[PDB]
Amino acid sequence: SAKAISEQTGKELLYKFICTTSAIQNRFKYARVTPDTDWARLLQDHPWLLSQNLVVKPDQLIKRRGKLGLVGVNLTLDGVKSWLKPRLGQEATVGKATGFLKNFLIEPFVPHSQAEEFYVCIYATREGDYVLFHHAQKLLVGVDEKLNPEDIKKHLLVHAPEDKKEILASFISGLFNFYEDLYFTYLEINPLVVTKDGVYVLDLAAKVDATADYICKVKWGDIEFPPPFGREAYPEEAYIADLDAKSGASLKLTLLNPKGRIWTMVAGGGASVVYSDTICDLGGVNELANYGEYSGAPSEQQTYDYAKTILSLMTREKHPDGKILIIGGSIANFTNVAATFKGIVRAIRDYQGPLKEHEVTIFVRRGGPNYQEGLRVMGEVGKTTGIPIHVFGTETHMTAIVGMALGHRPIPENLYFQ
Amino acid sequence: SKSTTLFSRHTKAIVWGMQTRAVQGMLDFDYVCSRDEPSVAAMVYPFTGDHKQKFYWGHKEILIPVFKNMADAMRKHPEVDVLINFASLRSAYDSTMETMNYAQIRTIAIIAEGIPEALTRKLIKKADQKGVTIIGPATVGGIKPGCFKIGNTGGMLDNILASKLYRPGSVAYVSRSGGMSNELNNIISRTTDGVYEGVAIGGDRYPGSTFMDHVLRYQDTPGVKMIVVLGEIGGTEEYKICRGIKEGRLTKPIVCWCIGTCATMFSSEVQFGHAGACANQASETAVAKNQALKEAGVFVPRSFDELGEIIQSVYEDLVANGVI
Ligand SMILES: O=C(O)C[C@@](O)(C(=O)O)[C@H](O)C(=O)O
Repeated sequence: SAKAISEQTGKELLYKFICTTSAIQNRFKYARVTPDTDWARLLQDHPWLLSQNLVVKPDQLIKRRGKLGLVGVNLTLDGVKSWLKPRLGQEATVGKATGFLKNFLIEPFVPHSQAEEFYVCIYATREGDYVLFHHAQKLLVGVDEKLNPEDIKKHLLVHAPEDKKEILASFISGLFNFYEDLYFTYLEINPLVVTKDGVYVLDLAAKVDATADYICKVKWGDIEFPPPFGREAYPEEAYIADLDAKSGASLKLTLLNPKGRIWTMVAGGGASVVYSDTICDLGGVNELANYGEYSGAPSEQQTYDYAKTILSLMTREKHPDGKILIIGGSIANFTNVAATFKGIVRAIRDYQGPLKEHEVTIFVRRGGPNYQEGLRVMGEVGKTTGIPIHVFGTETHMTAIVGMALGHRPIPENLYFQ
Repeated sequence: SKSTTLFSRHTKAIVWGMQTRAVQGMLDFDYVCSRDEPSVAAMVYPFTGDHKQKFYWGHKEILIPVFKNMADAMRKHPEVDVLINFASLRSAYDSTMETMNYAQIRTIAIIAEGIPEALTRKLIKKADQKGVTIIGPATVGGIKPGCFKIGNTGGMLDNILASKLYRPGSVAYVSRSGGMSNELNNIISRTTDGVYEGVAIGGDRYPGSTFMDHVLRYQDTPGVKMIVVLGEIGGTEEYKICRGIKEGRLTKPIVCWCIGTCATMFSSEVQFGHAGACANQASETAVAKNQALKEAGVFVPRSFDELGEIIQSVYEDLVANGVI
């Protein structure tokens, strides 16, 4: 899927790889600030921080930073430090997401008039890439079309100041070629500045198609895909992501609330979402700990490694009301339910101690190849460990176990194993 | 849209990849469907030399040829008009583009997950030029009872039999999820006279064929009397159903549910398992699509839990009026 990158990552790639007749100014003149920043060492690396006034802003996948008052403009370095003191490390809510402001970017202030400010955006659709320009003009570039400077002048630069058409057209042509060569799906510059001295990229947001790593890794290098603002990145998520990378099968894990008492381990991209929907319809959104799925016939070892991650994560801190695990799915097409449930069952064995300390109750519903044996080993692991496990098959509606696990409906023992 | 009919009980396919379990599963289906012949004419696998692979047609051992080069398989099996592509994500683009140099191929299934969206757009552009229907990428495929099943879709014989997938009923469906397509096989078999045809379009941002591509095929297929759609958060494709109904193009009853209602309740953005399952605007949420479809005349259940109930009610109403 498409994943946003930081402004800093995008600018590094842009400054390294863009080919334009234009003279782009302030190349690589940015500095990253975190709560761990050593300011003397920062200044040693970036002496230009003293050479003119500055702009400071977060670089954390926050959009509309200007309209949020999150851009400090035309500040001395002392001004930036003062601007950062009540912001660096603070909670911030943006829209409805809440996270900590922890990563900031400092860049030179470029004095310019409003008539030297331009807007450029490229974004992918089914029918090709739309290029937007504003000083609004928009052009669909079809899948096999080039975007030459003369096409830009013709279709987009009708209203641009005459003395800036050549440099704008050259920049936007190079920008579009960079967009394609590095597998971007979204690239916005708000604003692009053009003064007598050349072109300045004051702002950038972008997404790249992360599935193109095997094509682009040489150019992308060790590219970072931060979590969206409002979530943290966890190492368990990166472990599963690395497993996912190693196989045709799909393994996905996203932590929503690590202290939540409702955990899922559901097969299928579709079913995982339906189970998650049902949990939230029944009032459990604040206790849902995770979204994820496995699918595409993973091996027993893959499922074990996935499962042991989950089981580790739900036995970190106790919760007064105990915890529930929802092991669900559709009637699978070809995922081997016995091989995969054996992997889960082996993880449950290794964690039976913690799982009993944390008062875990497990609900199972699954059909598919060899599902009857998968359901049996689940039943057997419950009896042999003491862990309550309620096991259902094809004759139970897929999501009924959610209502059971949250107390909205009684457990129908007359349906076990069917 | 393109061809109304993709498969029949005479469909012959080439399978790209060494997928003996999926092929044998197709043959088991073909057998209980009372097809004259296996649906797989040949396989293509460049990591091996030309050879022949043993399969079973009922209890009888048969041989299906495996070709190192696509050109040999195409030349030797001109009856083939379907290719099912199990190539890894790394080479699915090149093998699919190559398939589309062969005019005999009218339908391609692309199985692999993880194909870059820009490569899929170019596959879509070539398929649209040539009139080739692409199912996928990132899909188990689909199933047309009595006729043909794509790869692993529908699983083994016990499930083909339990879900009545060996003869068509009157209900067609299209889903973004393969696993859920098999759950729909089950639900529909229990509530109606069964599936007439089902397609899983895959979870990528740009499916080779969309909901509306297949919904239109279903509108135009006499044996189809009602249509079920399992949508999902992300993109705007389901609004084309609303439009089709408003225009009077879609007249058969349509039952639809979009999954991903939970995302409206999360404080932060969540990418779900399908590459396309992420809303970039308010209109792309499942809550918004579900409300729009309901207002447009689509039969929309209160939640997934009530999908079976509304399917059966629509089905029973159609029986009552003599349509089924
Ligand atoms: O295991 C599941 O529930 C999903 C799936 O792997 C299956 O076997 O049905 C599905 O075909 C897919 O390929 O994602």
